[PDB]
Amino acid sequence: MTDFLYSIFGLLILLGVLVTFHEWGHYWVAKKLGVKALRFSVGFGKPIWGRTNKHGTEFVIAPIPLGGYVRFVDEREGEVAEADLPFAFNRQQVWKRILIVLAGPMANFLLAIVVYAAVYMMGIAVGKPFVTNVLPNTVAAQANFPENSEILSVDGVQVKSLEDAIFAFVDHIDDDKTIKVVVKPLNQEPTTVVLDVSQWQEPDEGTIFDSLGLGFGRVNGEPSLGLVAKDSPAEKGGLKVGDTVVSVNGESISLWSEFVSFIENNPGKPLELIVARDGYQQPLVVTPEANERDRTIGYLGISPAFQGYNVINYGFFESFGKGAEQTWVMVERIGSFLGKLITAQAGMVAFLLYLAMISVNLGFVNLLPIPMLDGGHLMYYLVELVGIILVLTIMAIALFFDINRINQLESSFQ
Ligand SMILES: CNC(=O)[C@H](Cc1ccccc1)NC(=O)[C@H](CC(C)C)[C@H](CSc1cccs1)C(=O)NO
Ligand SMILES: [Zn+2]
Repeated sequence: MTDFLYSIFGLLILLGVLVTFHEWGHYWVAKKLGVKALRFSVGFGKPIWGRTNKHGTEFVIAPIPLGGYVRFVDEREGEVAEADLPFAFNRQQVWKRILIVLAGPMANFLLAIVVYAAVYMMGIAVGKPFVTNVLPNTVAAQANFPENSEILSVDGVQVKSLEDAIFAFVDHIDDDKTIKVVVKPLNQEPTTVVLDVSQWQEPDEGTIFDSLGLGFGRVNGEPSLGLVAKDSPAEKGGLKVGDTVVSVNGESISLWSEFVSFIENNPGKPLELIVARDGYQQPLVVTPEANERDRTIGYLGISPAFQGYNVINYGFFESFGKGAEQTWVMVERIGSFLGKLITAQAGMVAFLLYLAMISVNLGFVNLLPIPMLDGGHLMYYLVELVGIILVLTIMAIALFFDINRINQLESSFQ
């Protein structure tokens, strides 16, 4: 029953964070400009939390966080004496109101940045760039590319995912004559393969990998077990962690794929195998079980030894830049979605990605010209109507980059 409890708790956390940070961007742009706010309400329904600070702002929280507001001072909405008169929203300049109404929608964006900057720093799980099929009679076939191996790097440029591999390939195809690929076969030390890409020009229609002959797929390896679950057919059959299956039903195997082939295709029927346990060839008998999602598939309850995924660690400002990139990508995605009108992760990381995506979506939808919205006001001021610093900032950051590389050459031989 924790399903509903947990999903509702997560949804409330997400909505509360988003609305609170939108209204907090509003209130912060108000406070850092002299425009004193009046009320800071978050959510819909019956207020439960109401606090007044030093000035007089009334922070109010509500249980239904489908939208909030920050009310300021208007001569039609209220009236304050000369004590706080030049701090009213309508009395202020029309120039400050542009930054005031833009505080919220940008804030969401900023939030996404941070959130993305938080997930690229810690790490993220991606699929290994694993070649499983070498096409006959292609460029990778002339080089005798190792069928079944994990791509480590292309032209020295290290790759830790599939998109990295395709980018490193596309970038260096028509830039020089050949391409060196560092790749690791199974049970072997890493080795380099040279691809002659001089004669081949471009294929107007076709996968850029099939043009070279690189078929990708699942990661493979030895039939060694890394995990065995409790109350699993493997545990009852005597399979242990560290066992290497040598043969199944007389037929010797050499890959995890053959073992899963024997497992999935024979549910409920016992398989007599021989495994290499601690340098000892030992016979076992295990009976696969009918899978829960598909009784056609046989289920044994084992996980392979070899590592399947990769984790990408990023620094500080590199992660900030990647987060800005992903936020802009989300912006373009929701833009195309609106134009239509007219990946296994590791825990809460997926929830943070969903939070950032929904933040981008909210900052985009509330920045459109609609009746009562921030974008409505930004359009209201748009169709109603410095550089020294602009150059000095780029000058300063260029000097910083140069000095940082100077220190990098020394403080940071064959
Ligand atoms: C999910 N709710 C929304 O997206 C609505 C507008 C809307 C409703 C339905 C469908 C599409 C859009 N936006 C807001 O609530 C803004 C705050 C959000 C960004 C946290 C809010 C708009 S003002 C008011 C809305 C309701 C009473 S007062 C704002 O800008 N405060 O500074
Ligand atoms: Zn707003």
